[PDB]
Amino acid sequence: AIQMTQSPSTLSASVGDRVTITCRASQDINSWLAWYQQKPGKAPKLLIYDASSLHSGVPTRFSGSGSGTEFTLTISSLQPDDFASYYCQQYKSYRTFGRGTKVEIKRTVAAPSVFIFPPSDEQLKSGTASVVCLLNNFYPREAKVQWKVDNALQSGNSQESVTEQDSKDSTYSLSSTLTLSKADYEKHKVYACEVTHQGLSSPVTKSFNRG
Amino acid sequence: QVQLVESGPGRVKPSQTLSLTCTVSGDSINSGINYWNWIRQPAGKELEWIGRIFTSGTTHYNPSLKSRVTISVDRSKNEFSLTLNSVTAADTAVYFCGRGGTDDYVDYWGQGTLVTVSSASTKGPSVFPLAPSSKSTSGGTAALGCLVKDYFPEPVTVSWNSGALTSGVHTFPAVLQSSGLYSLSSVVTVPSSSLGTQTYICNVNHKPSNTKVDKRVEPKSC
Amino acid sequence: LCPFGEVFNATRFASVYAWNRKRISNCVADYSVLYNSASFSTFKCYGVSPTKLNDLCFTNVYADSFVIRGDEVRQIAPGQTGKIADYNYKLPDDFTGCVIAWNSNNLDSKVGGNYNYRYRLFRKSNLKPFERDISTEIYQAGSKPCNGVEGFNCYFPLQSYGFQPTNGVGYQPYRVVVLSF
Ligand SMILES: *[C@@H]1O[C@H](CO)[C@@H](O)[C@H](O)[C@H]1NC(C)=O
Repeated sequence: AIQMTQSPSTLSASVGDRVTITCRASQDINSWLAWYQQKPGKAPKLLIYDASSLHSGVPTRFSGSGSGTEFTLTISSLQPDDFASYYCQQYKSYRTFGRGTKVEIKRTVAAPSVFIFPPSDEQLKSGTASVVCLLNNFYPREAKVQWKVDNALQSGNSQESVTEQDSKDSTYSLSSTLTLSKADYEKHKVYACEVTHQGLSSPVTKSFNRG
Repeated sequence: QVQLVESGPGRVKPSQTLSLTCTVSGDSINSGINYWNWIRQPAGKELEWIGRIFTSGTTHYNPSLKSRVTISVDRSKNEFSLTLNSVTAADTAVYFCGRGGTDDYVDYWGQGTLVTVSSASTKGPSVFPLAPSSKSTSGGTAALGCLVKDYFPEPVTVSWNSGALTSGVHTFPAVLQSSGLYSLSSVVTVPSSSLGTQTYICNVNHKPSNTKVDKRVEPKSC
Repeated sequence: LCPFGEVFNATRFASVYAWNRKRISNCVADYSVLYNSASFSTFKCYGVSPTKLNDLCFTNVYADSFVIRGDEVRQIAPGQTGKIADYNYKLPDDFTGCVIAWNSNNLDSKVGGNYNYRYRLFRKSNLKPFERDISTEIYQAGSKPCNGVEGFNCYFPLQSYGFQPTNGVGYQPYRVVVLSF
């Protein structure tokens, strides 16, 4: 099949900037390309077809160019309504989609507020302990959450979750949950999540002692 | 204009046959030049074209799903449906139907319906408090929340103080644990000086199991 | 300058049953510069000399563009009969213009088959010259009514060219542009 490589993966922009998203086909697709816009939770909306033809009702600030193996979607003056995800679809041989490009709101670097929650006594009665590490209102999205149990680095028993960019302060929040059995939880004393982020000169560590 | 509504069971079991129906209103299914499509989108992934049916019945499929996909048309009811058999866990996605004037793109879309594939049947969630502590307080702002753990299927809806508290609320997207069950946490940042004068109650609602839990989150001094 | 480039260099072409027509007036036409490339695999003028266009002033120029099979290009001429000439696009007997067709197997042919291009297969009567029929009514070839559904003696009037790159030159897509002066 024809594979669409879309670049960049994530894109930080401000209102009024000139956004350029590129789509690359694995083989020649001539001018048979389409561009879609999709906001989180809603259905995609058609923007461009035939690589350069604007879909009816689409604002004129959208423009499509390119042919062969290189295609470009250009937004002249970005607007708040345009912060979404954009996909390119070829239709030279069946219909294949690109992985998409996310246009996020750019803002100044914001350091996260780090919190840590031990497992509740109600959950421990069930035989499971869940330790929650919270990273509040940071930017950019890139952040590392390192779990340490009695100074031993943990990996393989934690899962993360990132919120969509807040439409007001343009920040992200992250929730990392460490899960042990109650028996394994009572085998250790020191539980810590070490947060490394661009807004932090040194990694911040929040921790508690079991008890 | 053309309006497309997806319907079907959102909790199909593995190796069974997934069936979804798209109700077309505003335009006819057996006249004109239209390409009635099925498109699915896994969570956090890109779109995947399933297949199309022309107004004459001729079908065209994505070659990867050609052996498991059959798209038919019920012209009496003016509906067209998709059947996907031998379904595995990788077929869990949001399924859209759409019209296209060409065999190339899709210009009209439906709201999309969520279809989950798992052997684990419906289960209500357990709600545990994320108590605000000294370790859960940074300055004059404290952090508290609720852990919505071990439920199936999606989704749950979490509100705070019956909707009276919205500022600073962060409800995180659920994570599919290795146990086949979903877990979710909802937090909120509040002033520290209110941890004993203001009551904080998260309202967890999981309609797939008819579960409604109101959990009161209180601080923990230790 | 006349927008002959938009007609010939169009990314997408119309189906033969719903053939596009572009009215061309009030411009300077590069008539002799149209046939400067060797891409045209069929260039037949009727009533006018292709060399005498640069010295002729016309009131209107109608550019009819569509896509048909290779073996059906011979039907785009006055007094021709078949399926394209009778049911899709019909030129008059006193036609005054030029028919320009070229092989477009690169664009209008796809690996899985390009089904965007269709032709009218059934019709109760032949078309009058320059008549465009875009109705998708179920054709009743037989006694019982159809009620909008196909079955016995009820068929869909539009068949599609299964355009694949492996087809012979007689079944490959050909982009036609009919200039009428
Ligand atoms: C189509 O574009 C090419 C340049 O890409 C040009 O040489 C040619 O003349 C154009 N077609 C016509 C009919 O002018």
